[PDB]
Amino acid sequence: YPSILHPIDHAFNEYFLQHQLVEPLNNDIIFNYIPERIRNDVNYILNMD
Amino acid sequence: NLEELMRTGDYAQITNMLLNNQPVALVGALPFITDSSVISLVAKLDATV
Amino acid sequence: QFDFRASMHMLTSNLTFTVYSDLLAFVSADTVEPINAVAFDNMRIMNEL
Repeated sequence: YPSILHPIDHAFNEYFLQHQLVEPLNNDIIFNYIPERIRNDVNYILNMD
Repeated sequence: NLEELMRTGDYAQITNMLLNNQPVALVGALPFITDSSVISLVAKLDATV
Repeated sequence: QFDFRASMHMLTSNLTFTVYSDLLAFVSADTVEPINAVAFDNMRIMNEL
């Protein structure tokens, strides 16, 4: 989008745009998020539905 | 073995075999429906259960 | 002084995404019956049955 900004305002907004904290999320990331010893425990059945 | 599947609750193998159309035999005391309809057999209802 | 050339920028971002917080909410977690729960050595936790 076009924008009109002072160079300092542009610096701040560009930094915010270029350094966002969000990252892609998939089932693999969620599965790895579970503790490994719980994923290897046969007493717990984990599914990605 | 259906008893082992029910005891452990891990449906990964059976789900993979059912999704991939891999011939298998589910072994264990099961109830069954006795269907005497020829049209039901032609419709292949036994494969839908 | 205000300069249009030095103030006009093209800000770039994504069109849309959804951010999630509870990753474990995406996990369907179940447990075996406690009678059949086993320890690290694959033997039942409690055997005096």
